[PDB]
Amino acid sequence: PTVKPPTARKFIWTNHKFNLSGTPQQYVPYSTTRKKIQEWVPPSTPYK
Amino acid sequence: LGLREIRIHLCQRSPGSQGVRDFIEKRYVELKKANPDLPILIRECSDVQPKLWARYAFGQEKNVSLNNFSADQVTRALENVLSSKA
Amino acid sequence: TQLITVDEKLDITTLTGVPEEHIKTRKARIFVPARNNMQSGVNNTKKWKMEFDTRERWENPLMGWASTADPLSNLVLTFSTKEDAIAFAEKNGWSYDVEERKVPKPKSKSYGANFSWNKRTRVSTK
Amino acid sequence: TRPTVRPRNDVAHKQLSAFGEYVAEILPKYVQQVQVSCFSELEICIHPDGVIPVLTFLRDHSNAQFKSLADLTAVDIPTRQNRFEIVYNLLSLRFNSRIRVKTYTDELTPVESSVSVYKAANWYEREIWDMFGVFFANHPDLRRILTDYGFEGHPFRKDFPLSGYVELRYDDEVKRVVAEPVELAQEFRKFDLNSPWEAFPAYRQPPE
Amino acid sequence: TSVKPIFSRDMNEAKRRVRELYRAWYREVPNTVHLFQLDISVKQGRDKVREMFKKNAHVTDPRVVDLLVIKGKMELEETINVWKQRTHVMRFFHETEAPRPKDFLSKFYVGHDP
Amino acid sequence: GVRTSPTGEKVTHTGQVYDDEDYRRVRFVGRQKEVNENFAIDLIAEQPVSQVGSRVISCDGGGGALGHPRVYINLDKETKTGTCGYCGLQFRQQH
Amino acid sequence: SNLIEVFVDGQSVMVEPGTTVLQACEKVGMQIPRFCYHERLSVAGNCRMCLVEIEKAPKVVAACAMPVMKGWNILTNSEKTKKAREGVMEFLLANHPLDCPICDQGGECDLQDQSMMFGSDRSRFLEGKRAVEDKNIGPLVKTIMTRCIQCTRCIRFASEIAGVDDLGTTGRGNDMQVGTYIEKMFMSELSGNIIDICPVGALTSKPYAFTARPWETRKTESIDVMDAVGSNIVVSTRTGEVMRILPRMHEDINEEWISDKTRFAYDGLKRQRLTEPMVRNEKGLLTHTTWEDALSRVAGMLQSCQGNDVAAIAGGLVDAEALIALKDLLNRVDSDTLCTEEVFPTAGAGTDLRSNYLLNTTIAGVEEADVVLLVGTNPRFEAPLFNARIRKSWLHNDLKVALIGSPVDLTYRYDHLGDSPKILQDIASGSHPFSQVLQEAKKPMVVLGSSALQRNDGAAILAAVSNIAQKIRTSSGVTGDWKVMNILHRIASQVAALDLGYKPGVEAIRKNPPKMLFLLGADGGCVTRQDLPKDCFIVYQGHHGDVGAPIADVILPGAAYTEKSATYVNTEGRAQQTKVAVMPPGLAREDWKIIRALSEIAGMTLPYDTLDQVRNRLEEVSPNLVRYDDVEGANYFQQASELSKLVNQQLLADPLVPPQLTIKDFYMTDSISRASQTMAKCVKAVTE
Ligand code: SF4
Ligand code: SF4
Ligand code: FES
Ligand SMILES: [K+]
Ligand SMILES: [Zn+2]
Repeated sequence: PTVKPPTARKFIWTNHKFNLSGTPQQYVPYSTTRKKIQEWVPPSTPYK
Repeated sequence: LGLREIRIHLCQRSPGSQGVRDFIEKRYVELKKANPDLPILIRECSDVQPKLWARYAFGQEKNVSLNNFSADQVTRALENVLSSKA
Repeated sequence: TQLITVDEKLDITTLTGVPEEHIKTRKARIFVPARNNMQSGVNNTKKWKMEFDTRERWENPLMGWASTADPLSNLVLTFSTKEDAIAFAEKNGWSYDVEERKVPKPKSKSYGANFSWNKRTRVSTK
Repeated sequence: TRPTVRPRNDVAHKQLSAFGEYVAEILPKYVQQVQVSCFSELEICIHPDGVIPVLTFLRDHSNAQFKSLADLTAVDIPTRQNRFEIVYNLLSLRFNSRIRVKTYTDELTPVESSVSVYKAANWYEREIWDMFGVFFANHPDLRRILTDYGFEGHPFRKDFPLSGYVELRYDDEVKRVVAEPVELAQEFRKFDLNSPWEAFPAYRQPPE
Repeated sequence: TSVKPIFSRDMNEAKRRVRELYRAWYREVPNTVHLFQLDISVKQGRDKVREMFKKNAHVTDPRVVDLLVIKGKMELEETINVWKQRTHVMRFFHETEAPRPKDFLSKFYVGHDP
Repeated sequence: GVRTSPTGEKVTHTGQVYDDEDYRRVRFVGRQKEVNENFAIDLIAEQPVSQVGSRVISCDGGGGALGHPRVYINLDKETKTGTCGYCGLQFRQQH
Repeated sequence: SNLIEVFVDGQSVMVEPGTTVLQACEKVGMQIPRFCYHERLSVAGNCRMCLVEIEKAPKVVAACAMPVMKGWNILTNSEKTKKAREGVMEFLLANHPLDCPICDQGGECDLQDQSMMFGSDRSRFLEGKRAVEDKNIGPLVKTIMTRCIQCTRCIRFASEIAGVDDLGTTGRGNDMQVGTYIEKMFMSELSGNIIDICPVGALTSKPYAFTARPWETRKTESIDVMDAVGSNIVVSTRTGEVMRILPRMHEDINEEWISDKTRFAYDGLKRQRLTEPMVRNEKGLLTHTTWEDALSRVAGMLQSCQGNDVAAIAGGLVDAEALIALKDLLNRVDSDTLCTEEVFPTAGAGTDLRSNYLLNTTIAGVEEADVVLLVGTNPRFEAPLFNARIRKSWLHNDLKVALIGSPVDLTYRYDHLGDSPKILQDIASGSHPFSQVLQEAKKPMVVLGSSALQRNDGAAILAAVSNIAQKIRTSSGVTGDWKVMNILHRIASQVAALDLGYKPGVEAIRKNPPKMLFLLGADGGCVTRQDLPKDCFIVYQGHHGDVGAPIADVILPGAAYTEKSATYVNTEGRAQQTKVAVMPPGLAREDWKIIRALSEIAGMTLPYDTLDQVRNRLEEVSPNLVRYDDVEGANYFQQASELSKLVNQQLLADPLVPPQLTIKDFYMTDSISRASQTMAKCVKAVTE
């Protein structure tokens, strides 16, 4: 790469990181979708 | 305590319901003129046997087969239901 | 002669190894699949399909995936005629329902009807 | 049709048709159909009761000499009453040829075992049992060969689901590997990939 | 309606074979309990054998009961020789799974399963 | 252009966040929630609209075979720009 | 017979005179490729894909428009037929944009499938493609006119079936574009069906946009409950979530079209749901609880009730199993006060005979009628597929239609007799010309809407219309197998409730108010807490909390129509069953299961535990509810006519006005549509 540098991009990481397994900075999976079924909210006033 | 509804099941094309059919165009209307507050549901189907369901108070139901009955037998059975009130 | 007579109905449910829960509590639907309305092809409506009812699919707590506990969810069987499907359902002891095949009625098409003299079937544009 | 189309072998087609007529003429008691495919493969569909003589003929006739048993297969087609189709593939080294013999059985009819003709079938058809429940009469040692020891049901039947009915996990309370009903974290996504337009006009079936 | 029999021409020979298979399993059960070091008693194993035999006791076709006797014989030979482990013998005793609801109300409470 | 939920959790580009009463947040205790800080919509919003002098324009994303399939965009509407369906680039007719 | 003999690939086949080549090939079993042909539209013959070769004829003919001649040999697999198909595919794909990954028609595109089957495999087009400006026709149909192939199914559908005449081809040559030419939206009650008939991805469903893909969706065949037509639909789901709704082919009801509410109520089906049982706490607010506590509270309240102290109101989206379970539960207490929100006149024959509350002919009988009279209804919005059938018979069979009521737009020309009910009294007396028109009709048809029976003088209207039907039935030229008296319903659960013996209307409850009320999805607001006594124990059981939920004491979350196998009866008496597409969300259960568990808690157990046992009970009450896709004939019109002459009621002076006058009031009718964002967008786009 000193002879042929890579193409510069605005989103390419400027700080490479090694493997983070076993560390607090590891990766935890989760669902990226939102809620599917909306639940009905009962009214806050009594029927009286 | 008393009957609450009457159901008459029959067929439009089967011959065994014919006497039951002979009831409906002959003695039904005056019957409806005798018990105006009694639901008498007439239901037809493609191949059902003739039948008479009688619902009483608190869900008790009795069944009377009307197969190959004449019109006079049909109204005799119907008067038995109307005068039973069991 | 080496042949014996058995007149009882076929019943192989004890040999298939399927648990009884998926034998007596399942409803098998035998049907000709409907044509997809987004296409005009009719090649998918030539054979009878037998399938089962749909049970519960819920969400995985980890990734939100579709988890199930029904093993017969992806089972679809293909039969040439209705009677083969009925015989296969009765042999395996599955309670079944069958719906008749719906074919399109033959229409009457005429290109000249777009240019009628006194009928309402004139086209406003072509 | 030169570069991208597979060339035909007409002489092999003629020879296989002649030999099929020869076999169907020698044994009219058992054979039911003789066909040759477009890529020159000979299939002889016979009655199941002649599964022992016919193979023996193909093992011993001087014009056949099908000494090798290449394969033994069962095919499950639920739309037929005889849902199991049993396929024997034979190879003749003397004449450098291959033949296929097909019989039909259902779940309850037993089959005469072809161990006395070909010894390799002693495992092959046994596997068929372990995958299909097709009983082979007069087999020396018939049992399961691929499934687990407590396995119930025959997996290669088309009414058997992809995942089974049980699955294994280790339980620390009983200190044992135990079986429980299957609960998949991801359901197997079934894909309907069949196009609604007819692809091959030559294989079009007559209507009803 | 004439079919090729497997072993028995009628129901009598099939019932005879069922009797032999039950006799062999009843003789086998104490040896299975002692050899595999199971935590069950001989009474529990014999009651389990009787439970399977009564569970599979509503058939009337000679070929079906013939195949059932054949499969029971295969399981018996898998138990006679040490091919099954402790786990395969204890597959018949479902201890780990929770007992499923039976009445309408509990099945209504737990989910949508009929 | 990331934002921070009042519970202290980062919101992803899909809008996903865990509620305060959700127990699944216990999977992030002692670890970190992995989010991408480069939002594609924000990054494509900064791209200037290219002015061209033709009725239709062709887009392939640049690089030829390294881009998307080539598409043709009509620029007759003077009110709004013509956005590419793949790359999101927009064009405008200068007349 | 007058059949002629033609040949397809050397195989002989008899056809009727006037049959096209395409229809003969379909008869022998061969599907000729097509783009512009549609069996429910007029023949255009412009796509030129159906070009086939007749033997000993040196010119290919368009099979979609060419009538067969005697002795013609059709060669569907010949060399020049395949050459013509390849050339037409090349011309069609010359200007098509490379949009398949970003197009919703991918995986179910007709153009893709016929390009794979009958087309070539490479392109010779080295020039530049055209680009078409996109159009806007409303928030229902997403429009990408660059993908259009100018097949002109748009204009044919909008002119022959929808009856709108707002689409057209503007321009000439390669610049010809399909559109409205102005900033106009295509808002009809059957607009979304164009998304079904576009063979390319030019017109797509805007709510469905970029959500799923056809190969990964599971199809469940179910029945629509948005109206009383009973349209057969396919629910396409994906991983336990409903994605879209498509029509099903059924030649007797909804041939291949559905209304827009049916196609776009699913997004409201997945909103504002009831998931857990709720009870009133010490503060008077509805808080979540278990099934045991709520069912114990309801059973403890019901056990103290007897006689007429407990009643029930059935909603519009209730299955027959729930209705019979609630009827048996209330009859175990000896309560006959089971009511429905929709009002039907019970005077005279009542719900005894099935002839006087059914569409007695068929849906398809409009194709056989010659004079149709519509009384006090707007069939365009109350039952849009019935209006489509009437329009089809008007276009093809030269039907004559007259209407009594408000002069609504019905997408065909009719004879507006007036809006007063008194003109009906003129029809039976013969003082009107339309009395002579009905007398001279061979197959007359009188349709009375169920919305006209909601008035206080509904019994008098029904008596007058039945008098007209019996006057023009026995005296005029009616064969006897033809049924004249027809009632069009607008509620999916009304016919099944009337078959089971429910009391129509809520007047029985207003007569003597009960101290405990059951609301089986009663979101119509017919009975409020003002009419009920001071301490009324209202129990609500439904899938959506819209109107009846905030006034209830205990809320029992039920299942929707896509979440259970449920029996519904349409307006012509044909029983049908739905299938389980997805499962109910949260702790929501099936309705009859809820009622059976409630009877189990109270010690009054109903004698059924599984679904088939409830269906056997349904057969016991009325057998025609268990025969599916079968229309049992109704009889004894004369007996109902004789019974209707007993009690004389007078018509009111108010003119007949339907509740749905424009397309604005069509989109929101039930609780599912009122909780829908797509319906809100449609109403906003209409009103602006
Ligand atoms: S309409 Fe068909 S051919 Fe055109 S982009 Fe969509 S999938 Fe491709
Ligand atoms: S938009 Fe679709 S249906 Fe309309 S003319 Fe074009 S290809 Fe045909
Ligand atoms: S289908 Fe005949 S020309 Fe289009
Ligand atoms: K489309
Ligand atoms: Zn681009």
